This record gives sequence, C-alpha cells and structure tokens, in this order.
Amino acid sequence: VGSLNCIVAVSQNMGIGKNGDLPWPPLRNEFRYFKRMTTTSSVEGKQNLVIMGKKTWFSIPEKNRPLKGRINLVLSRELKEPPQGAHFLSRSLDDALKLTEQPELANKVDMVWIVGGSSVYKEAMNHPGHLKLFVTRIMQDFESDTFFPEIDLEKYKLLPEYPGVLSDVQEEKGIKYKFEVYEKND
Ligand SMILES: NC(=O)C1=CN([C@@H]2O[C@H](COP(=O)(O)OP(=O)(O)OC[C@H]3O[C@@H](n4cnc5c(N)ncnc54)[C@@H](OP(=O)(O)O)[C@@H]3O)[C@@H](O)[C@H]2O)C=CC1
Ligand SMILES: Nc1nc(N)c2cc(CNc3cc(Cl)ccc3Cl)cnc2n1
Repeated sequence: VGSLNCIVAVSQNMGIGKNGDLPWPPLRNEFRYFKRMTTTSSVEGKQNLVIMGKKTWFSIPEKNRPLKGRINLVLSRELKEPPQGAHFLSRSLDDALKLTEQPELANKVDMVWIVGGSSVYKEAMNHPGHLKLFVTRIMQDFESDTFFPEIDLEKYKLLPEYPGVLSDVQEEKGIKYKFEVYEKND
C-alpha cells in the first residue's frame, strides 16, 4: 500500500462545512483538483482508496457517489453494511488502515486519501507516522459549523513546491485560494 494523505479545503476561520454542504459557493477548478489528486495513482493496476466519515459520504450528491476511479470506504459504528454505492465499511480508522493489508486489498490499493470529516482528520493527523496534508487555503472567512483541526507546525512542514500542485493564487467567483502541501514523519 502506498502513501497516507489528508486532503481538505478550508476557509480562513478553519471552516470546512456548514449544514452538510461546503461553506462557500461551488469552486469548479477546486473540485477538479480534488478529483485529480485523489484519483491519480502513481502505480499501474492499482486504484487509490478514499476514506471518509458517514456524514461526508452522504454530503456527496448521489450522482457523484461512489467517487469514481477510486475504492470507497466509509467509517461508521452505526451502519451494519456499506451504504448503497460504497465499497467498504469500517468501525475505526485503525480498522480501515488494517483492512488495506488484507488479502482482498493489499494488492489493489495505491495511495490512501482521507477526505473527511473533522474527527477522522484529527485522528489521522495525530497518529504517529509518515503523513501528508493537501490543504487548499480559501482566503476568506465563511460561516461554518464544522472545522479543520489545528495543524501543528512543529511536526507538519509546509513544502516549498510539489509536482502537480500550482503555487500561485487561484481565483474563482471572486474567491481567492491557494494550494499547500504539508508533511510530517514521526
Ligand atoms: N471542505 C472540505 O474539504 C470538506 C468538507 N466536508 C464537510 O464536513 C461536513 C461533514 O463532516 P463531519 O460532520 O466532520 O462528519 P464525518 O464525515 O466525519 O462523519 C461523522 C460520522 O462518521 C462516523 N465516524 C467518523 N469518524 C469515525 C471513526 N473514526 N470511526 C467510526 N466512525 C466514524 C459517524 O457515524 P456513526 O454515528 O454512524 O458511527 C460519525 O457520527 C459536511 O459539511 C461536509 O460538506 C467533508 C470533507 C471535506
Ligand atoms: N480540496 C478539497 N478537499 C476535499 N476533501 C474536498 C471534498 C469535497 C466533498 N464534496 C463533494 C465531492 C464531490 Cl466529488 C462532488 C460534490 C461535493 Cl459537494 C469537495 N471538495 C474538496 N476539496
């Protein structure tokens, strides 16, 4: 199995969600970036795995579910089987990560992408090990009810460049944003 990664878009006030929707209006090229990054597998004959909480799964329009080209795993201790259209269900992140080492998945998964929400990010980010954060910085405040956890810059280094990631300021719908990559290894 390849790298472990979080990817998020987050406003200045650390906001990632409001009422099961994004706090800002649709940013089309930001969506394209999310798709490109989670879908592109560096290893032939493999797909990337996406891991997400139950509320993140249901936040995705039904037509966009499952995230296509990727293996879709949902985290839930209430659900007794994967949601309609999902591929796998786990009861914890450790369980999810453990499953990728099983007969069924060992050979099939390239990179793993944690794509939400708050508590799954939090746990991933404070788990020892080699981890990257792909963070799109939406450079305005937006009313939110769900937030990205604190990024501890003593551990997470902001990378000065990354292949495939634009370094300059982007702008869609009057909303400025920029792509960042962080890395820890501990
Ligand atoms: N801006 C961005 O990049 C992103 C924004 N979002 C947004 O955030 C919101 C959804 O996020 P959030 O509310 O944080 O919810 P989550 O997607 O994390 O879902 C939380 C639920 O998933 C289960 N769960 C979460 N973590 C675990 C775990 N470790 N083990 C087992 N089950 C777990 C739940 O189910 P149960 O009660 O069934 O056990 C728990 O109640 C929406 O607004 C969405 O639009 C989401 C991703 C990215
Ligand atoms: N950078 C970044 N990181 C994430 N985790 C994101 C996650 C989402 C999830 N939402 C969503 C997904 C699909 Cl495919 C279609 C419609 C919606 Cl609303 C949206 N944008 C994201 N951007």
